[PDB]
Amino acid sequence: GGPSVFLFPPKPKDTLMISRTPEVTCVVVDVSHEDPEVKFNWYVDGVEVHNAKTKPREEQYNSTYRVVSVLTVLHQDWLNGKEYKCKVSNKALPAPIEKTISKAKGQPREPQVYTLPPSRDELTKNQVSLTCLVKGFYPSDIAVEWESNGQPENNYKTTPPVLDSDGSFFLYSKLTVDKSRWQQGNVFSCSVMHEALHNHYTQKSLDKSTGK
Amino acid sequence: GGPSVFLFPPKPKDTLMISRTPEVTCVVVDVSHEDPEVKFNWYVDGVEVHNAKTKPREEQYNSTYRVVSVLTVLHQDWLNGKEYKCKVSNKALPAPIEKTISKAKGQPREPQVYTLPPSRDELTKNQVSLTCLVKGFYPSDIAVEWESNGQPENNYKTTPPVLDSDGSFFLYSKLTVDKSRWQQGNVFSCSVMHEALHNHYTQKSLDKSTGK
Amino acid sequence: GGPSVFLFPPKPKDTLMISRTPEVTCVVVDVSHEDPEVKFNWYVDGVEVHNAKTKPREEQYNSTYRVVSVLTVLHQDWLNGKEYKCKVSNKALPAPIEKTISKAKGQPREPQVYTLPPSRDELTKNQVSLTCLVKGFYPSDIAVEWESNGQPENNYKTTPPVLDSDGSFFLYSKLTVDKSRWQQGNVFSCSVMHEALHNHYTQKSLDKSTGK
Repeated sequence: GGPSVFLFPPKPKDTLMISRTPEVTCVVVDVSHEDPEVKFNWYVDGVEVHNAKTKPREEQYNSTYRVVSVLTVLHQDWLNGKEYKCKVSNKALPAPIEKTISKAKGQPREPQVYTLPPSRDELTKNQVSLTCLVKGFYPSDIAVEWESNGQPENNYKTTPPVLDSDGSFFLYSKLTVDKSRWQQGNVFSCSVMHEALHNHYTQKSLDKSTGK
Repeated sequence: GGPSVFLFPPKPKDTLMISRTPEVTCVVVDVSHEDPEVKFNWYVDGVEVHNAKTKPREEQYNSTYRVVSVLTVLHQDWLNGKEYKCKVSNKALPAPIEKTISKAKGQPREPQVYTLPPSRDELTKNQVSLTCLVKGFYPSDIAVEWESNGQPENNYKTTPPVLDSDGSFFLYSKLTVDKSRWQQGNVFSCSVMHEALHNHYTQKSLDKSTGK
Repeated sequence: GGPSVFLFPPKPKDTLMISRTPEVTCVVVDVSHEDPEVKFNWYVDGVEVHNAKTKPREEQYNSTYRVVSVLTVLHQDWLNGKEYKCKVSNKALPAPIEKTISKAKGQPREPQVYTLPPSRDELTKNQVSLTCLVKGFYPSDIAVEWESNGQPENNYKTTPPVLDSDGSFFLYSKLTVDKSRWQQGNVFSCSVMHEALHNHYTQKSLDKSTGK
């Protein structure tokens, strides 16, 4: 009944790491009640692809459906930039809607990662802010995390990728740790994951000796 | 006639990296010439599917044919220790044989990675050697590499994993660089890939000011 | 059925240290239990030596015997590159099996021994690891041992000799000692025994002595 499709690219984390599988999603919006199940066929460069299960007729509080179709997309295909259309092949609908999705085209650029210690004014406050400047990467598909002593840190917020003057992107990651951990020799490292990096991974540490 | 059978596990780098596809190898020597094709049907728990990447046979300089069968092993599937579609069952051989292969079982341990600067006795030499001690990992499947800035450094040799006194393993990676690069302040990082590490990856840097 | 013969080379310490005895040992396995006839013709440079030590054979689970023959030779004979053929004559195998045992020929390279202190990240743990890098020796037959005050520090593991890029071999020795012993001011030395060294022996000390 004249639906709307929302595209969803895979997470760069899931794309660039092996422990989490990547998925590509085409969320349908406001489909008719006479067709509660929407048949979804994944057209990988026009080639029909099997499996790729879908969420079975999930319904909002309003009289509408939020049918979600996912596909276990391999990492190498998304790295090489395979276009996925998600053609709607429902039984009784109007003309099909094609919405291709793929990796961001263009020459990949290796990000330059810089760890910035907190300002001296931040040492007045209880919690200091640790800054990871990731700049120079052209594809915005990046994953920036933090870790200390080999274990992940979850008290971080990362800005969205901001387009630079060079045509590349930059962002910042702010890890908020309390002053007690920072004033002792605790090593905090931001680990970014980008397709243009060597081994799709790099790490920059920050352990209060940066700038000494 | 049943030939001799040899099994090769997938490389630890390819298992924990996006850009490399893991593959099991079942190179079999002295295969009979009169029956070239070998059956390659072996599920994890029997025979259920037909997914196998058939490869052409390799011929030795005399009359000892060899068959090579490799298949693309999923990264998540190998980390749990499953069997794959690689068996040896010749048409001439009446009794097929099943050579099992799986990832080593046991509790994984996270390796502790230490970068050691060259000894002061090595500063007289033209080339200094940087050592990456990786110790405390129970699965010996690990890939240790070196890099400077962002580009990899290929002038490294890595020892095989050595069983420690506590049941875990350790090894070393010796990166041989020129003494001029060491005194110039270049930063070299050894990057190891183990399944028990966070993000299956860690990176320890090394420069002339490490530890004074 | 068919007898399989494995030659055992002398231990690298026992052939380079006087307190021990070289063990040119021949172990023939999978010989028939119904054949109590063996020969001990040790063709040392084409000359049979009567100093071979015959022992009662070892019985396996199946009907087979494991005859072990140990021949003791002087240290200077093995280091001069002599052949130690052992003629194994028995009624099970009509062809006598000769095992060519000799020192690995080639120009000997003197190993360069470097002691590396524990990394500053290692000092957090209660047990630090002390490293002896032995590199640049061509004959892989080497012996590395640790000591502190003239007494053997037996809590060490040594990697196998890894072939270097220039044709020589290298390895590492890791001595695990308590953090209290390291920071007290104790001196530890790795003792390396190689045939290309002066007096077939060298050692490098390692103590808590920060440079400059």
